[PDB]
Amino acid sequence: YHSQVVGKIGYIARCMQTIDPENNLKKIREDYQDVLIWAEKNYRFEEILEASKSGKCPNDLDALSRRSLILLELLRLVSSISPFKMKLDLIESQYEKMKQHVNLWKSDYHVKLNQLNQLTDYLKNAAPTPKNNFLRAMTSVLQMQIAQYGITEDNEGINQLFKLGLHLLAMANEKIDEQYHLFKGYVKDQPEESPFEGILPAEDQKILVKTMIDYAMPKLSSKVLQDKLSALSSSDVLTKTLLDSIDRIV
Amino acid sequence: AFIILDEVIKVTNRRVNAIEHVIIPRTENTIAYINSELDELDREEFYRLKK
Amino acid sequence: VFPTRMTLGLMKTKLKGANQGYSLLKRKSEALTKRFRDITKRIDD
Amino acid sequence: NTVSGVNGPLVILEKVKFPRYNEIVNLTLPDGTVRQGQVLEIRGDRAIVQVFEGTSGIDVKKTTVEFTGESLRIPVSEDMLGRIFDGSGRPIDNGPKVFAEDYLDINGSPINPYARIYPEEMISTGVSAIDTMNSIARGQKIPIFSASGLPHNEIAAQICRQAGLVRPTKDVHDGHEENFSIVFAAMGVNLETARFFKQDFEENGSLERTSLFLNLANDPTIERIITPRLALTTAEYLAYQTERHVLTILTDMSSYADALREVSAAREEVPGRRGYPGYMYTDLSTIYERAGRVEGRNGSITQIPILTMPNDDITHPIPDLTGYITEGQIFVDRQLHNKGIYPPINVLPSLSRLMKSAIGEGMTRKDHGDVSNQLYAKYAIGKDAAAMKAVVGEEALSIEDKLSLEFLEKFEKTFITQGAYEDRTVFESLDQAWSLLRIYPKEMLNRISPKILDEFY
Amino acid sequence: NTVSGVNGPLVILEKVKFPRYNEIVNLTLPDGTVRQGQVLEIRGDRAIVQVFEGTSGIDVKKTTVEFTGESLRIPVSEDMLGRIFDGSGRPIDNGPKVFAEDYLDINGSPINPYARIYPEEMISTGVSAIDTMNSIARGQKIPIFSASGLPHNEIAAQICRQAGLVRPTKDVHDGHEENFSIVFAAMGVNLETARFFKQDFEENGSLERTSLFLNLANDPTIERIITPRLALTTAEYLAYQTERHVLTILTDMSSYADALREVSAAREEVPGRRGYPGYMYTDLSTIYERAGRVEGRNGSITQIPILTMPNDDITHPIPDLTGYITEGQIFVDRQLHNKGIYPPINVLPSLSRLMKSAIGEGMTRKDHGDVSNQLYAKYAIGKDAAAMKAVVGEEALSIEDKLSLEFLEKFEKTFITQGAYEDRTVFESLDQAWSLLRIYPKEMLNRISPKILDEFY
Amino acid sequence: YGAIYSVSGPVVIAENMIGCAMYELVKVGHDNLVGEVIRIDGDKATIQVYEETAGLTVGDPVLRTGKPLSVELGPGLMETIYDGIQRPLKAIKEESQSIYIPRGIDTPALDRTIKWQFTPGKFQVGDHISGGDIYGSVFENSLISSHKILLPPRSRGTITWIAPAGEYTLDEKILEVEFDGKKSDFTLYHTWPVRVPRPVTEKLSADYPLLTGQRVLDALFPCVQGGTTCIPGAFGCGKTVISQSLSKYSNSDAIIYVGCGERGNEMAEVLMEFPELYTEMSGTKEPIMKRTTLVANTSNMPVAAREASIYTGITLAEYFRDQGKNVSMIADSSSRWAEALREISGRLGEMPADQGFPAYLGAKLASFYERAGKAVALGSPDRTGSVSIVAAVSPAGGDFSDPVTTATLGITQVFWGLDKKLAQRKHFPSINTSVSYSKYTNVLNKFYDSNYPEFPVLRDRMKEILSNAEELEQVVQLVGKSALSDSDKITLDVATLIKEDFLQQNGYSTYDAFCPIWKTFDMMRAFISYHDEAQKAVANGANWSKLADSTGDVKHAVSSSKFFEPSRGEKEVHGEFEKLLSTMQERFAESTD
Repeated sequence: YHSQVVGKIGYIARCMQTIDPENNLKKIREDYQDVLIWAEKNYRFEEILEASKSGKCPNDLDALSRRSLILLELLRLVSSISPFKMKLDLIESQYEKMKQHVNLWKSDYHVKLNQLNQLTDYLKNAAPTPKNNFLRAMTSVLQMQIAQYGITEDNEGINQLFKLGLHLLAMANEKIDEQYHLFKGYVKDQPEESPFEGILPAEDQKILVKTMIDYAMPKLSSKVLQDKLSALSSSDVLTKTLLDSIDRIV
Repeated sequence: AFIILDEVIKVTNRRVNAIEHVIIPRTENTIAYINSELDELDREEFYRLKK
Repeated sequence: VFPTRMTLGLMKTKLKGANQGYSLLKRKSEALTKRFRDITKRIDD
Repeated sequence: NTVSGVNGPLVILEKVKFPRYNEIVNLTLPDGTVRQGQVLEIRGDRAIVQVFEGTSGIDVKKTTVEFTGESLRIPVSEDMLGRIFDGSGRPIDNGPKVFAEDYLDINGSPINPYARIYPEEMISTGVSAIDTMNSIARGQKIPIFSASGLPHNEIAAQICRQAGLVRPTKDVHDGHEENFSIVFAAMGVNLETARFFKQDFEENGSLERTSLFLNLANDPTIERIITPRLALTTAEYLAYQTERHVLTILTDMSSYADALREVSAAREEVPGRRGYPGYMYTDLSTIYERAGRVEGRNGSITQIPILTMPNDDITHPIPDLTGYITEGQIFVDRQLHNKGIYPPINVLPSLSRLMKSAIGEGMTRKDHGDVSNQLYAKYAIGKDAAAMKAVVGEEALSIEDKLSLEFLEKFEKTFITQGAYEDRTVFESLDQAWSLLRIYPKEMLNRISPKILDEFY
Repeated sequence: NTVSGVNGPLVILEKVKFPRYNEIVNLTLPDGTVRQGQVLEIRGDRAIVQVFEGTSGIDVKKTTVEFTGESLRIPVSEDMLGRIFDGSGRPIDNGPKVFAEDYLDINGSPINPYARIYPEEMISTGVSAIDTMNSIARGQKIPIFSASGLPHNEIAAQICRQAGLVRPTKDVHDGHEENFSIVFAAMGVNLETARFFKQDFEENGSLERTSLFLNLANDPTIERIITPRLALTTAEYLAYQTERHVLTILTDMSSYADALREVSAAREEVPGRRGYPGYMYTDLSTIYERAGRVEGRNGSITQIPILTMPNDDITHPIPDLTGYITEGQIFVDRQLHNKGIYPPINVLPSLSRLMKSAIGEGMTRKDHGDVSNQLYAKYAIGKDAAAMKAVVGEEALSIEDKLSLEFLEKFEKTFITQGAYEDRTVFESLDQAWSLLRIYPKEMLNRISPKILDEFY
Repeated sequence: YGAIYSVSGPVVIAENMIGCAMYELVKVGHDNLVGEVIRIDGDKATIQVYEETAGLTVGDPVLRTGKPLSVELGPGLMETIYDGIQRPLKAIKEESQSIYIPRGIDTPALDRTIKWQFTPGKFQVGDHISGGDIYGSVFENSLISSHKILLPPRSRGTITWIAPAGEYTLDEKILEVEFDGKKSDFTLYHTWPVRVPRPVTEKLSADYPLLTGQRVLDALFPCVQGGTTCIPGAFGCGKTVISQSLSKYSNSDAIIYVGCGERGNEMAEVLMEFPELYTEMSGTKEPIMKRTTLVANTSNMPVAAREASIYTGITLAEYFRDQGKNVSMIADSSSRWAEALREISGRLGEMPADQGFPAYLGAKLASFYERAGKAVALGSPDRTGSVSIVAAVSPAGGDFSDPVTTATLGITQVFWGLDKKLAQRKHFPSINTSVSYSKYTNVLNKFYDSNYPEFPVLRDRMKEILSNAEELEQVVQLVGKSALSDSDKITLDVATLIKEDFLQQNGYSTYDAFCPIWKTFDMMRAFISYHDEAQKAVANGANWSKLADSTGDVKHAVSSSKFFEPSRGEKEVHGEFEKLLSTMQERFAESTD
């Protein structure tokens, strides 16, 4: 009884200290001052159990389980958005908007964090490949747009990148033509001129441009077509003009 | 009247075969299984009480 | 799942009723067959 | 007190006969956990007690027992409603202690004013099919019968979801002249079905006026069977102490019958036929002994038990023994639940003898049972016309058999079809039964008088 | 020691508890006849032992007991073929020597030679419906279901005679890679029934390829129950020692269930449903557990038991427990045998949960499972159309019921029609089932694939 | 400690036993056979022997371990087969040279000759810990670590010393707990008794959809994450095919296989068929066998492993649910454990209830059914887990009126039907509305039918047509087809096509693959559109043979749709089912004029 509340208070204090150690979430840290007060000083389990059993600390394990689950979901959403930086006011407004719902893990906000955690989890233990590079760049652009725009707005770019990441994860190791056609269709459908510039590194776009140039290079049976398709390989970014010029050359 | 009797003779011939065919086996097997289970189910409490 | 107690007394009346209705339908089918034969001859005559 | 041996849930201790019957004792185990138990039977130079919470960790010489010196009683107070409490000493029920201001026994040793007052006002949970077919009054034991293969937990969750909303219509209907109290008693049921009933009661907005009792399915049967006496004792103490109408639901009776069948494995008593004990009528009558009207007209006590037939037969010990203590019965329909209709029931074997005198004036009409008898005879005529027309075809059915067959489908798909949280008055159910009853002519009905039938048809 | 008393087949003797459980003991009587038994219970100043041979005529103070000091074990050898004896642990008729060089336990887990992988082979028995509609293979258990009206003994002897000659055609056809061995065990059978099986086995084959196990009807059930442990130990030692396929015939299961279910009331234990003991599932499971592949990937033990229904109902625990414990199910119909079909094996209630592993994929075609499933669904549709032809005939029958009745009549009178010694193959049975299934239309054959159906269309 | 006084039957008596508890696991005699203390009377305690033994002498010593029988909780359970008594079958198969359990053996609780990679989590020196928190992780799968290093339940304190990342063994300790002095050291593996249920943080409602992977199961009444399901039937209904198809086609994080007594070939076929197949959840390198735990129980095995197999599998499923991953428990079947409890009750001499079964089967099944479900994971982290227990039931004599099927069907909330006549047509298990029901089908159809699915209208109309198909077949069989109309024949053909396409699981060219609810929604929408177009086309004048012949290749293409793999152009909608709506509209338009 009291050991679960003391363990949830210590885990909530450790998750609160590991979440923001810069003292920027005054709204989230203001409601957790009763658990961080006992975690800010050295105290044993008998002092927390005796202080909680005597009506001097929080004893509702059911409310502390959902309150610790909301802080674990906010810390998992803040930690899953790395290396991109999210705003403190957007994190406080996202935690206040998520805390104001009747069901936390019932909306699409937990499904988007579960899909981003499964997309990053699938690429965290895989070798370098074209589907892993395109899914890594789409996960980086989805992490940058999710960190910049938040999880409260249901944008079409986040749902299209999540649907393209789930569709790329649903494929096998024998569909590189469908993964390259899905990457060319997803890159051609973007309104910007470059979908990876300013978010990912230049080496990741140069590896995808070298992968597309190496993929389109073996299908050319002419010196003029191999020279014209090989002339676009000196770029360090992925643009729609490279795929449009490479599609007309093939 | 002959067309009506010839029309009713097929329905009487079908119902006389179906009513005799579908009637006895379900109630006979269900009654025999129910009495067979009720006999050992009734004797088991007397055997456990005597033991 | 099926009812075990009080089933033979309910099934016995349906078995006797079907056993009487089979003989009644057989006798009515025999009389309707004889009348259909006599009407079959009288229709041709 | 040193325990000599242990066989199953019962433990045998070696000591003098200092304690009495129903004496609470504390069992000290070597695993650092103390449990409570009640002595089911006392003998000379020996005692038999049953562990309330578990039986694992009982030694012979390494463990010891100690008597508490007090009988088994649950503390009931005026602040039990609006929160989750338990009478088994568990910290996962929102507190193991209730902190009541009065100590009352679970068997009604101090007082038991019941079985000496007739019902005066009628009660209705908001179902036109249940209240229309059977007249339910304040202080009557109307049980809902279930079967194996149907959602009885959904019907009990709908009956618990209907609690709290019938109290505002009961005040305007003039059926309740005081406050309303709800008592929840769970014993032998799963925690998943009780969590849906607690979430439905909390979502419905009636958790403040109702009290929830949580009994697990991994404890002994003496605690689960002892919980309904504590819930009925708290409902009778709240109904007699505050002068309010108490409505208690007891689910399920099958877990209490299985707990009573599993009990008595080391005692001097032996079980009867079908594994259940022969004294199950006294244990089932002990929970129903605290139901009925109160002495002096101080409120009333209503009890609605939920029993599920395991064999699906009406000749079992639970429905047959519970049917003699209660008045009539309501048999659910298993085929109606598969069609997509709830709450499905059957008006063929369902009949109430005290429905005429149980109904009062100003809250119901006098012609309720007259349309109910013609509706039950029309339903039995529709079932007999469907069973007779199923074998041969459209030859043995008459003109009244087709109208009873269409009235059985229209009444089964019109009156039985209703929502889980919807409510209605007795005049709307009588008007819907009178409107649905107009499918047969007045020259083929004889279960009603011509004066009341000529005025309203 | 000395026997205290005797009640039925069990003898209660008073002695010390120094002997271990399952110890062999011999009773010395004054008539010059020695009987062997097994110690079933050991206690202080009293013991319970069951005598295998003899049921009455044992004196209290006129008889003596002797302790051998060895556990219950049957000596299994590789020279069991070509020898006549009875299963009691030794030759009762003074026939061949049952002595061997290896000792195997009969408790149920001697070495644990059961296979831990799904087998893949094609077992040929000479029956088209049993081989194609059953899907049997090496190490698969298939029980034969019969009644009191049909010749289940002649059907089992004809199935064993066809299975004994169908194995060399498959071994020459590359369906196996080792020798074949037969294990004949009779329990509670007469000499006239065993003489017909020995004459059919000697006429169809030889007397050295099978084992002689005879049980007399005037002996106790404990002596007849000891034959399956010696037959399973000899089949497991012969199948594991030489890497040969062992086919055992267990007849009859009603006598083995009548022995353990016979002695279930004279003891202190409580029986189960239908007067049978509560440990019959472990008794039949101990014999059924010693089936499957052998160690080395060159051995297998096939169990073909013969069960006779003693009530002619599906409520018996022996047919439901034997069919549920076994991997297959072979049902016999008296209506097919009454019409003139030989053998009258019904494929409508026959269904096994291992049709994928029983279907071969390296020694036969892959369309045998789809053709067997489509032929079974077309046979069930032809049986339902035959019931519709029994009910209506020519008043409500459509073209699909006429085509299904013609395909069920041609498949029932063509596939189920055979002699008593001829054998068939899966390749000829696939073309024979494809010829009868070719009369169905393309609209009714949508359950099969279009590539396999277009090749045989 | 004690001495055997007498041995009668499978139960043994041991005198001089005063420290033995109730249900405590000990070894009787010199064979080291598994046993448990069921009852005790004075100084002599009754110990029931489950393993087969024919060499147990009277007077042998009994060595008690000092604790009840349980299973080990730690890394190494996946990709290995174990028994119900916590014994490794691979070590007995390699060492003893026998695949089955021999008469008398002794091995450890887990494999102590295989090292694992232990990594530290987010804990540090000086931080508070509790029972259930994620103190670390063990890499076992290629996708993610399934064996999470957690503390034992009912334990808390401060972390004085934290072990670093690296390779270690389960016997060596890597963690130390400081609480009120030197209490004890912690290791990678922890023990837990099988007779005590594990605790949880909080319970939650079961309203989440569980993708079982079956079109017939999710089409009629799909289960939820954390519910209970029962499936009756005789021998030959497809329990191992539904367990292997539910384990391989399941999308949960872990699969729990519990064998309560089988023939022997089904466990080897399921174990060899589990790693030989490819999982459809983005996994390779034996994804079905790496995330699935196999409990090997035979028919002639010990009664302690078969009876405690549900408690060991429920304890391992409770530990996997407490670790943070969702686990689905598939057991087949509880009739062997109920028959083992009835055999132990008959051999013990206790009073039975009906048919030899004890009265404690309802409390034992209620404890195992209450121990499973969906709730919050226990621990300081507050993770989300689920425990879905699906156990099939069988009769004791061929009748469904037994207390096991009545208690399991009455205590459960979801029912799975089974037709004996439909099982002969290769459609087992076949049930639509007459033998099965689901209380969570409304919340599952409402939650899953929100964005992607439209299953409720076609499921309600298909349930009404499936309910009317029995009355149409009974009226067509009893009276005939002359009184019936064309709507009853079209509904009877649509019920036979939907029952043959949905209830049928065995192909004719290959085994059936996984199918989501979006794939079955196109077949149910095509069957509802074909039944609505066929019923509406007959009102304006049309022959039944012209419409049934006008269907043509739609029934053959609808039958072969389950054999093909999913994702053939889309995940929610397929291109093959789109042509049936245009062909049914063209045949309905041509059939009218």
